[PDB]
Amino acid sequence: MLDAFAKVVAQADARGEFLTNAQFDALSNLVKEGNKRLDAVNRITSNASTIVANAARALFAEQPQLIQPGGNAYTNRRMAACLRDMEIILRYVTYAILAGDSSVLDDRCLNGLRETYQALGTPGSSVAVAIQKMKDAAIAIANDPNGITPGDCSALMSEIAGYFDRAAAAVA
Amino acid sequence: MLDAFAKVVAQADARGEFLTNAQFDALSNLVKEGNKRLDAVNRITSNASTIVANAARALFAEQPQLIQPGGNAYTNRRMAACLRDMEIILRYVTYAILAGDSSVLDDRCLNGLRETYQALGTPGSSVAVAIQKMKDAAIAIANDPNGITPGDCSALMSEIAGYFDRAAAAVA
Amino acid sequence: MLDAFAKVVAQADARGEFLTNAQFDALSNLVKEGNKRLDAVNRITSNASTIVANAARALFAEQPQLIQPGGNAYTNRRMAACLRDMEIILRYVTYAILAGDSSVLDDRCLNGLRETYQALGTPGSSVAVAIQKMKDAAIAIANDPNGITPGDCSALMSEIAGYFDRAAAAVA
Amino acid sequence: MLDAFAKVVAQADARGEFLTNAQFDALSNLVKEGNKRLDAVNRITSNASTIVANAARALFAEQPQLIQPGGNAYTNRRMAACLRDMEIILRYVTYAILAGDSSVLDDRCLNGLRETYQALGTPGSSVAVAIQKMKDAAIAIANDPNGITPGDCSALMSEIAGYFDRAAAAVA
Amino acid sequence: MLDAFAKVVAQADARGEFLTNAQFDALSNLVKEGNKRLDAVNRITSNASTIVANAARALFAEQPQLIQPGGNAYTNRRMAACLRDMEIILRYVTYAILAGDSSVLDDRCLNGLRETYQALGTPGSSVAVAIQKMKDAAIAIANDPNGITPGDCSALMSEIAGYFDRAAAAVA
Amino acid sequence: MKTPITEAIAAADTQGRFLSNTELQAVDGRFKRAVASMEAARALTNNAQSLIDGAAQAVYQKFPYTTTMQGSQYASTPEGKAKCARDIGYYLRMVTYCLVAGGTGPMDEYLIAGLSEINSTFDLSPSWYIEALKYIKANHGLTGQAAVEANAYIDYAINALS
Amino acid sequence: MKTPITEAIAAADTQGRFLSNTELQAVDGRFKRAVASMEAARALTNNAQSLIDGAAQAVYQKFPYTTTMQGSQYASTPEGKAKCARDIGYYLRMVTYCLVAGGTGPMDEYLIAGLSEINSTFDLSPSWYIEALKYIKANHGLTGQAAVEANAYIDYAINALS
Amino acid sequence: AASRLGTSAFSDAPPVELRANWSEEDLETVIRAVYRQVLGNDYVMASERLVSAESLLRNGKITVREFVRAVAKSELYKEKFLYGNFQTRVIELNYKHLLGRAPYDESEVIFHLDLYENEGFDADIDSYIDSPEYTNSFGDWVVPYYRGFNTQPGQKTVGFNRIFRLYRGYANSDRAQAEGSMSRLARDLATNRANTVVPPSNSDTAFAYYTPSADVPPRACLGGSFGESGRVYRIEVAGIRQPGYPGVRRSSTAFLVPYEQLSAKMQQLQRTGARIISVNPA
Ligand SMILES: CCC1=C(C)/C(=C/C2=NC(=C\c3[nH]c(/C=C4\NC(=O)[C@H](C)[C@H]4CC)c(C)c3CCC(=O)O)/C(CCC(=O)O)=C2C)NC1=O
Ligand SMILES: CCC1=C(C)/C(=C/C2=NC(=C\c3[nH]c(/C=C4\NC(=O)[C@H](C)[C@H]4CC)c(C)c3CCC(=O)O)/C(CCC(=O)O)=C2C)NC1=O
Ligand SMILES: CCC1=C(C)/C(=C/C2=NC(=C\c3[nH]c(/C=C4\NC(=O)[C@H](C)[C@H]4CC)c(C)c3CCC(=O)O)/C(CCC(=O)O)=C2C)NC1=O
Ligand SMILES: CCC1=C(C)/C(=C/C2=NC(=C\c3[nH]c(/C=C4\NC(=O)[C@H](C)[C@H]4CC)c(C)c3CCC(=O)O)/C(CCC(=O)O)=C2C)NC1=O
Ligand SMILES: CCC1=C(C)/C(=C/C2=NC(=C\c3[nH]c(/C=C4\NC(=O)[C@H](C)[C@H]4CC)c(C)c3CCC(=O)O)/C(CCC(=O)O)=C2C)NC1=O
Ligand SMILES: CCC1=C(C)/C(=C/C2=NC(=C\c3[nH]c(/C=C4\NC(=O)[C@H](C)[C@H]4CC)c(C)c3CCC(=O)O)/C(CCC(=O)O)=C2C)NC1=O
Ligand SMILES: CCC1=C(C)/C(=C/C2=NC(=C\c3[nH]c(/C=C4\NC(=O)[C@H](C)[C@H]4CC)c(C)c3CCC(=O)O)/C(CCC(=O)O)=C2C)NC1=O
Ligand SMILES: CCC1=C(C)/C(=C/C2=NC(=C\c3[nH]c(/C=C4\NC(=O)[C@H](C)[C@H]4CC)c(C)c3CCC(=O)O)/C(CCC(=O)O)=C2C)NC1=O
Ligand SMILES: CCC1=C(C)/C(=C/C2=NC(=C\c3[nH]c(/C=C4\NC(=O)[C@H](C)[C@H]4CC)c(C)c3CCC(=O)O)/C(CCC(=O)O)=C2C)NC1=O
Ligand SMILES: CCC1=C(C)/C(=C/C2=NC(=C\c3[nH]c(/C=C4\NC(=O)[C@H](C)[C@H]4CC)c(C)c3CCC(=O)O)/C(CCC(=O)O)=C2C)NC1=O
Ligand SMILES: CCC1=C(C)/C(=C/C2=NC(=C\c3[nH]c(/C=C4\NC(=O)[C@H](C)[C@H]4CC)c(C)c3CCC(=O)O)/C(CCC(=O)O)=C2C)NC1=O
Ligand SMILES: CCC1=C(C)/C(=C/C2=NC(=C\c3[nH]c(/C=C4\NC(=O)[C@H](C)[C@H]4CC)c(C)c3CCC(=O)O)/C(CCC(=O)O)=C2C)NC1=O
Repeated sequence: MLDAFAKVVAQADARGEFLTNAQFDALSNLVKEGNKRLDAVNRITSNASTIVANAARALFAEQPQLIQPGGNAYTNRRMAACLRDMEIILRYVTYAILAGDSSVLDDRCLNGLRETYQALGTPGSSVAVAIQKMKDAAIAIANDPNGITPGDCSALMSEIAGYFDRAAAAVA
Repeated sequence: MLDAFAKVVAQADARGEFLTNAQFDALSNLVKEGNKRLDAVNRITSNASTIVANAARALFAEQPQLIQPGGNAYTNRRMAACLRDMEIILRYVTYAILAGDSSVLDDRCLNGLRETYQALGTPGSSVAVAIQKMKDAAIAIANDPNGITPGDCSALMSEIAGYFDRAAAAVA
Repeated sequence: MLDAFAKVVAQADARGEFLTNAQFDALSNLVKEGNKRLDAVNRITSNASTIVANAARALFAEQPQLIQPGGNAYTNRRMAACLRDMEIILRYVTYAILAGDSSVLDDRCLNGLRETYQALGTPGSSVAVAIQKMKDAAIAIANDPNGITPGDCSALMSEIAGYFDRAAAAVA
Repeated sequence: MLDAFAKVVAQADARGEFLTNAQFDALSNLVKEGNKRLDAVNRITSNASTIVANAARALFAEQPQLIQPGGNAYTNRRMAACLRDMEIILRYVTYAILAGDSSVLDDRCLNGLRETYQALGTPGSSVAVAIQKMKDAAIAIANDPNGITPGDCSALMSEIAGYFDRAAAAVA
Repeated sequence: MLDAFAKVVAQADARGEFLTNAQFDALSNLVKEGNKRLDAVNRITSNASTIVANAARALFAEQPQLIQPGGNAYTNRRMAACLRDMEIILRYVTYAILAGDSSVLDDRCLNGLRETYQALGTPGSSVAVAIQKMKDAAIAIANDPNGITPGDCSALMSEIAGYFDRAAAAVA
Repeated sequence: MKTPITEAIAAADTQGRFLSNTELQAVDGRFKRAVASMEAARALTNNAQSLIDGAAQAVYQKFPYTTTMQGSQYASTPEGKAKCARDIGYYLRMVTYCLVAGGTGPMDEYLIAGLSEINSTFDLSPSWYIEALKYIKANHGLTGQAAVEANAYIDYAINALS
Repeated sequence: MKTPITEAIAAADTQGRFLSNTELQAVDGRFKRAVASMEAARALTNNAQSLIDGAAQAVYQKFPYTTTMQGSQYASTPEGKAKCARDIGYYLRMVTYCLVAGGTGPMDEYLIAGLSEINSTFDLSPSWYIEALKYIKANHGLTGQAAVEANAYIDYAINALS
Repeated sequence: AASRLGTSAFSDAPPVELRANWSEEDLETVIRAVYRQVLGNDYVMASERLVSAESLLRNGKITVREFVRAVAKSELYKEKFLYGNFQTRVIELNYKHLLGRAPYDESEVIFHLDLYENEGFDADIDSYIDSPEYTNSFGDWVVPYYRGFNTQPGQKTVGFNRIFRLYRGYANSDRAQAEGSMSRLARDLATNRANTVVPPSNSDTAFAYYTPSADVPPRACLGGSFGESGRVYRIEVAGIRQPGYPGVRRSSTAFLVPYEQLSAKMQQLQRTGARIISVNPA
């Protein structure tokens, strides 16, 4: 498990040299915009249930073959599994947002996902559509300018979008 | 595992249509001859020990390499193991006969059995020959026309032979 | 590839004893009904194309999910493959009928077909249903009581049905 | 294929450095006893056919079940193959003797032989017995004190035994 | 795993003949040379710590890249593991020396080791060099004539070198 | 094997075509002649022991040196006489197998293949077996088309030894 | 050509072995059937003129448009109907050839192999040659085994055209 | 790394083209090498050799390409492989014997199988023989050799893996192999699944590791596994025999083990006697 700070330390340890002034400056920038990071994590986790539920309804409205008999999200057991996996991806993305890097996301929920879904028969393209639906919803709720102090958050928004996209690209 | 009833129900659920009249008639035919299935399983299971013993003596007489020193069925420990596995195959086949479907046989006994023997170094061809010896012995004992109410049980006997053949082809 | 006569000879060679009178009588019985076997294969081969075509249209009428988009027998290339794999089975079953032994059918067609199909993901149960459709078609065509000297051929018809059933059970 | 000189060179190449005085002395010992090596290989090659033939007669006298009907040295085709394999083992051992290293013996001949015999069903232990018969015959032929300038040769004879032993143990 | 006596017994049991007089005299030679074997193993085990420590110092002096930052012995955890593995090799080799056979050395050591270092990333070639350093140390400590009843021990020393070499080459 | 039925099946299989009328006609001929073929096989096996013993004596008379000259290939020892009887028995058993199979398949699979190799290594001159097969051909006492089929297979073996 | 005799010869040639009893049995069967086949062929060729003309009229009646539609492929002009008759005659000549050859060889070499391509390029609708061959199948005038074997060849041609 | 992998020495190419195309001795060598490669190192008896082809071969009327085709279509080849195996397995064997490689993707089976289904087997062999690959790597005067080991031509990486499934040793013949009589590279070919390299036996214990993914852990860990520091190493084993309670079950199998426990697990596995096939990070 490597967060941003751990990543910098690990690279510096590979070289065997003390952190350069540039690396120090980068991590100082990270901490000076830390409140934004934790605020985004808080907003995503506060609406997690609604995010996953709305995105699921949208996915099954866009691709009815999934919920038709025979489709891979049918018989109510596989439906539960599908909702579970959507929320699992959301949970690991939230971890990644707090950490600041995608290491956790790529290690613990993206590493073998493609092969497992391929073997299961789960359509990976559909899963990518679902995670992009979640991406838009979470981005909007975190970026809502009403309800909190104004400021700039665009870099963090781009980062969260990047992590959702990483998941979508790996599963499909 | 799926027995015959469960298999038809599972296929109907996968397609998503109430069981049709044709399927109902098929299942009624199966239950109409159910007593025959039960009698066959009873007759084979009560002679299990003799079936395996006679087949084993025949196998070692026809392929002496197994009981020669340095062969696979030697040292009296591997002989015990060989008899144990022959009766294991017989047991899972009897389960299959009672069920009416090969799902149990294909999920526990012959499931990944080829790999097992290939790694152990046993000749799989010889295992198939042993299963065939058991097939003829068991089908003779089960189809014995003396001792019970007369009738034509040939269809069920062919099904029993089919199970034995499936195992023999999956091990070699 | 061994026919019935060759099968008996090979088994006798394994024992190493001249063919006994009983074995001679058995082979003579096989030759005595050989004309019937020849007529059966002739009739089935003459209608092979119609047999597979009618059985295919029936299969896709009873299981529409195959030809619905996203199913296994869709895109017109896989449809061609499906027809090809039905006619292949019919051809090797005809070979088995002429031989009088199922060795060819079990060695060059049924030996590993199940594994290939499940790796492909194509439903093996549906393949078995198709085999049964071809079974009824061919058994009706061959036993048609018109055009040739009448007789009792029920035994040969049962044997033909046995070959078809063996294929259907081995694939699913 | 590595010979003795090549073996020393390859180890020295793995470690870099430069050929040590000890290694030089070892190779000098090899060359000062080279005439012995060449004489031994010449004697074994000159009597190859009779060595194989005599050992074969002994093997089939000691283990008659091999040539009895249904055994693996039956039917005159497998007998030809068995004679071939005995001669091939002798040939690659002769190669090894001339080389001075057993790399050739394990790189081509023994490379895969074990699984080949395991799949064929041929009893490996019996093959080992046959190799040992050849071992005694060939070592006696080479160690015959009459016919050549006398001198110490026991080390080379033990080396020949070592090669035969390696083959016999790897087959069994 | 086996020992020397057990190895001879097992091979002769596989072939199915009472132990021959040749085998008897070989084993008697082994036991007449037994006290030497026990002395050697006692001396190597008593100096195990010094052997591994000196060999480690030499290895890191000859291959400085190992202990430099970013190398496979760096970080003080991998260094501990490396010393542990060198001692492990020594331990299994001492087992082998007492046994008189390399059966234990191949059954509970070296089997999988080769691939273990390739997976971890640890260079296996360096491991081989380290095993050779340990070989020199242990051979010298065992062959020291001072402090023990004088006699011939060259054969035993060559056997110990053979074990060490087997491990060092097959791990790389 | 190279059995008429099997050969027809293989001919159709290599071309991936359903069994054509030509092959069916061939197999029909096989069935029509099978009655005589099986009669001949029965006749040979009913007199098998007498044939084997007679052939053994025949080769002993044609090649007297084989009963006197010392060597493993010769039958001077009683063990060698047993071996000679066993091998002539092999040949007769194979001829009966070929008679019932209606083709040369059994002969080629359990004999002929590598016959030269074995006869060279163990120093077993083919002439011995050739004379024995001649005796079998003359004493089997068959008549008609059964006789012609049996003689054909025996001569196949004779020419293969040569 | 794919004569049974020739096919057996080729099968033995590819293996390089002398003709065994299997091939001899096959050719004997062909000789035994040849009597009926040759009588049928003689009958069909002695009565050829009637059949060819009748088939021409049959297709002119079943497809009237073909003798009243302008185009080179059509027989409205006298030259066109002459060519139609000539082609029907070719089919009848081929059926006699395949009757005497004891197989479908002649038909496959001088027809069948190529009929699809030519029927597409020269606008020769297969239906024409289906109906004509059916007329020949009905008016052949044979009886017994001759009738069945000749009709077998004619239906081979029908099933190849379509 | 040569001996363990099995490629003892496959390090040259035997042509026959010469002014002395017979070369009085070299032609004997070329004929032997063709028999070894085309018939899969089968022990051909002297009587059943294809004498007719060799006649034209020395005469110069036929080239090495024609000789290879003659053997490939002769019934000598058909009895060993073509008639007796699943058709897809036959396609694999053709690729091994004629083009010296293994199927790189499923499309290969599609094409060759369709040829067999319509045109016949003779046409299938024809396609292998005159494919651009055979025309280039070999040259109508060069005996086919296993070029799959070398990567120069341009091929999917999986090819290397797959060829080691077909070649199970210098001694081995495809008529006689551990997994013979059934498809060796069929289930994998449809899924484009890689295969762990099974080294052929060499003067040590052998345990052919079948790898049906029907019941094995996935190649990746697909989770955090135990969660201990470090990634998850997948350890395979084949010969588990000592602890047979119902009979051990699934004697050949793999276990995904977290890094810290590897050592312990290793010794356990060694105790049963199975020789670890591979230890791959997941
Ligand atoms: C319970 C744990 C905990 C939380 C949640 C927390 C929040 C927190 N966020 C802050 C700042 C802030 N939060 C934002 C956030 C945003 N700007 C935007 O444009 C977006 C719409 C949004 C991203 C979601 C900004 C710009 C600041 C001020 C600058 C900064 O310190 O990062 C501040 C300092 C100024 C203030 O009082 O607002 C606090 C205390 N502190 C805590 O100890
Ligand atoms: C504990 C569970 C249970 C068993 C075992 C059982 C046996 C049982 N089998 C029966 C019939 C029968 N048993 C057979 C059996 C055979 N016919 C043959 O030719 C074969 C040799 C053989 C089958 C392989 C037949 C044909 C009938 C009559 C029809 C039927 O009920 O299936 C009957 C009814 C007639 C009678 O015997 O009174 C009973 C009660 N009933 C049970 O409740
Ligand atoms: C080239 C291969 C070949 C063919 C085509 C052939 C035809 C053929 N079919 C025959 C009869 C027959 N066909 C049958 C067959 C049947 N009985 C039934 O109830 C069913 C409806 C049907 C099963 C298909 C029977 C029983 C005979 C008469 C007895 C016999 O010869 O088998 C006969 C003998 C009597 C006769 O001349 O009519 C011949 C020659 N013979 C051949 O050698
Ligand atoms: C074609 C290439 C070639 C070969 C093969 C060759 C062999 C060769 N080895 C020799 C030596 C030898 N030959 C032996 C032979 C033996 N003494 C014994 O007591 C044993 C029974 C036996 C071991 C098999 C020994 C010990 C030597 C070494 C002494 C010397 O070099 O003269 C000699 C000289 C004396 C002799 O003939 O023995 C020759 C010519 N020289 C060559 O140029
Ligand atoms: C009883 C038989 C047995 C052996 C042989 C064995 C070896 C072994 N050594 C290991 C680790 C290791 N082994 C080394 C060894 C070395 N580093 C170097 O620089 C040198 C070149 C080399 C020593 C000569 C290192 C550095 C690790 C740690 C690797 C890591 O944590 O990533 C591991 C990985 C799991 C672990 O940390 O234990 C194994 C399995 N384990 C066993 O159970
Ligand atoms: C409790 C277990 C146990 C041990 C350890 C033991 C040692 C032991 N070592 C002995 C001899 C010996 N020890 C050595 C040892 C060596 N010679 C060398 O040149 C080398 C440097 C070194 C071996 C590598 C030799 C050569 C002998 C005499 C010959 C022999 O052992 O057979 C002897 C016989 C004479 C004597 O007392 O020295 C004993 C009893 N006895 C025991 O009961
Ligand atoms: C079923 C096919 C088959 C055949 C044909 C066959 C032949 C065969 N005959 C053999 C030997 C033999 N064959 C003979 C035969 C004869 N000795 C004489 O004096 C006579 C002139 C002659 C009778 C014609 C003898 C004596 C042996 C023993 C070889 C020996 O002791 O060296 C051997 C050598 C190994 C052995 O003893 O089995 C073979 C392989 N093996 C087979 O599996
Ligand atoms: C021996 C095998 C064989 C066949 C089958 C064959 C077919 C054949 N038919 C042709 C033409 C023709 N075929 C017809 C036939 C017909 N007109 C009609 O109205 C009918 C419906 C129909 C007869 C059923 C006509 C009119 C032509 C001439 C078309 C042209 O010259 O363009 C031609 C072009 C050369 C020509 O003008 O004759 C060929 C090659 N040739 C052969 O050598
Ligand atoms: C279509 C079947 C076929 C034929 C006919 C054929 C002929 C043929 N015979 C040859 C050799 C030969 N043929 C003979 C034949 C004879 N020597 C004499 O003294 C006699 C007068 C005569 C026999 C009656 C000789 C001596 C050679 C060897 C030429 C040589 O290598 O120097 C060669 C040379 C290459 C080789 O031996 O493979 C060919 C091509 N090859 C074939 O595949
Ligand atoms: C022993 C001779 C032999 C057999 C039997 C065989 C089976 C076989 N069938 C295939 C395809 C196929 N087979 C089917 C079969 C069916 N789909 C359905 O919906 C039905 C239930 C069923 C027919 C009734 C389908 C759909 C495919 C295409 C699969 C795909 O492209 O993904 C493939 C895939 C490769 C290709 O399409 O070329 C193989 C290997 N291969 C062989 O060499
Ligand atoms: C150059 C290195 C090399 C070796 C060693 C090798 C072995 C080898 N031996 C074989 C056969 C065989 N090996 C034997 C061996 C024996 N049977 C017995 O009873 C004896 C105990 C034993 C002889 C001592 C037999 C009988 C066969 C033939 C099996 C068959 O083809 O059916 C086969 C395959 C089947 C065939 O012959 O086509 C191979 C590949 N291949 C090689 O490339
Ligand atoms: C419930 C399903 C199930 C099956 C199928 C099964 C098979 C199975 N049989 C085994 C052993 C064995 N199985 C055999 C079987 C044979 N030996 C021969 O000589 C013959 C050729 C053949 C019987 C005809 C032998 C010899 C062993 C012992 C192998 C050894 O110790 O090396 C083993 C090895 C571990 C052990 O002995 O426990 C397994 C896993 N185990 C199972 O739990």
